[PDB]
Amino acid sequence: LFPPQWICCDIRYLDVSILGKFAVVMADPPWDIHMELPYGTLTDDEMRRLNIPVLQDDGFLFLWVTGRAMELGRECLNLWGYERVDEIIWVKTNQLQRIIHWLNHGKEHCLVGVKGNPQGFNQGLDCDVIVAEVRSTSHKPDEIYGMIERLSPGTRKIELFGRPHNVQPNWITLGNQLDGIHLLDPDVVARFKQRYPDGII
Amino acid sequence: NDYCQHFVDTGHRPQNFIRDVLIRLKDELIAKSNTPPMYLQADIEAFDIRELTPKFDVILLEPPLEEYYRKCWTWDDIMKLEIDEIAAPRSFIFLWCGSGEGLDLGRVCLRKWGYRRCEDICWIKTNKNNPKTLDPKAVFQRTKEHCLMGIKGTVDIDLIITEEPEIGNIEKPVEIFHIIEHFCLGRRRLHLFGRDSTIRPGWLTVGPTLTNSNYNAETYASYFSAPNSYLTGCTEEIE
Ligand SMILES: O=C(NC[C@@]1(O)CCCN(c2cc(NCc3ccccc3)ncn2)C1)c1ccc(CN2CC3(CCC3)[C@@H]2C2CC2)cc1
Repeated sequence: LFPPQWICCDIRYLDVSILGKFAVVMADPPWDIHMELPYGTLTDDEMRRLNIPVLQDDGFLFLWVTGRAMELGRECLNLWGYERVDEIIWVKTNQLQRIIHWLNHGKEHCLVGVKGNPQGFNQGLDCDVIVAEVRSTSHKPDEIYGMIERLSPGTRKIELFGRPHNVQPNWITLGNQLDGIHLLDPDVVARFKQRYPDGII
Repeated sequence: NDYCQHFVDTGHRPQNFIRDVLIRLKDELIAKSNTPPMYLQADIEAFDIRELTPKFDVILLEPPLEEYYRKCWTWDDIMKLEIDEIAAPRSFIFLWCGSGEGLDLGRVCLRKWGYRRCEDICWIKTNKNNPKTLDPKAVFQRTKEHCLMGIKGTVDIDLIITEEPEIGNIEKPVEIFHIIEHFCLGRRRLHLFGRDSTIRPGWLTVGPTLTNSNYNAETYASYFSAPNSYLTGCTEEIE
């Protein structure tokens, strides 16, 4: 069911087995980056234990990383069964197309992992650099959804730790700041009721 | 404006549309402090790295990867280099990793040699003068290279933007030297797999293709004997 769907939840506790399989997974997790926390973080062990493996058989994972999550995210990627095969960087600009530790940071990193043997994707249509204006804090650029749609048009996708502005057609968004539960795919609706009969996780 | 859709439409990479892409006394203090250029032809595969002394404050490591040419060094070869044996206990490394498996295997190398990664410097290549073949595992067109900065022991941005060089030109942007020298990390600076074309004041260059050498370990050490042993490379010379 093409139109946007979402589930307000804590991704630590939701049973993701009810959601089926996805051609693309994207996650922007609250890594514990050993700094002061404007939000609740997930410990390294909780990140490792995320039930990412049930979400795909053949497809791609897009994993946003920063700081020491550049290394921890690689570990998680491999533990979950992915091989890292690309790394997208988003060059942050203003409206005048100018670029906004030891070095100032002009960019954000998104690892690209592959699992299984995906077939029928459009590899090589886009390049691995994104140039786009910064919106709110912690807000990724909408260009990534277009690159992902050109790479895998029309397939089912799931975003973890999304925010309400992230909800898109063909995507199911999971995040703890979304507005209730909104599901339209009948297979998902069935398994959700069966697994959560009283609508609580 | 969606520069990714624009790339799909026209072949202009999104980085083509970045615009604009004084610490001048620092540059002169660096120039004043720089040792004479020194360089040594050496087949690093067959060469006892421990002959290079004293231990270095900065190492720039630029192994010739096969992906640069589409004698190459594999990550197997690179990982077996004994870099920890020539690095000072507090020191830095800048490792050019390419854009493929090196982003992973270069991090393994860093940890194997005792460093932690502190910065990921991305060389972003524009194609303004020619709006690509693909590695089998690639999902996207690869338009950048990464240089990882590692630290062991106790003004610039992490981006370099230049036009993609002509095919077969394997040179990395000279801007990497500016970034490194502006950190003021110390004066014992080593460039492994440098070339005649990269030799530079303030640096010792060691590589197989060098046509001449002037390296002498005693002469080199004498540039850093007292009172000059702990200069950052960004201060005045001691009278
Ligand atoms: O965390 C975060 N923003 C709070 C939420 O609320 C919001 C909405 C869903 N989020 C959740 C979180 C959750 N468990 C967390 C939890 C732990 C302990 C107690 C309570 C809750 N379960 C379901 N959705 C998290 C968060 C996570 C990552 C980043 C940074 N990236 C933004 C980035 C994208 C480009 C720039 C950058 C990236 C590295 C490159 C910024 C903020």
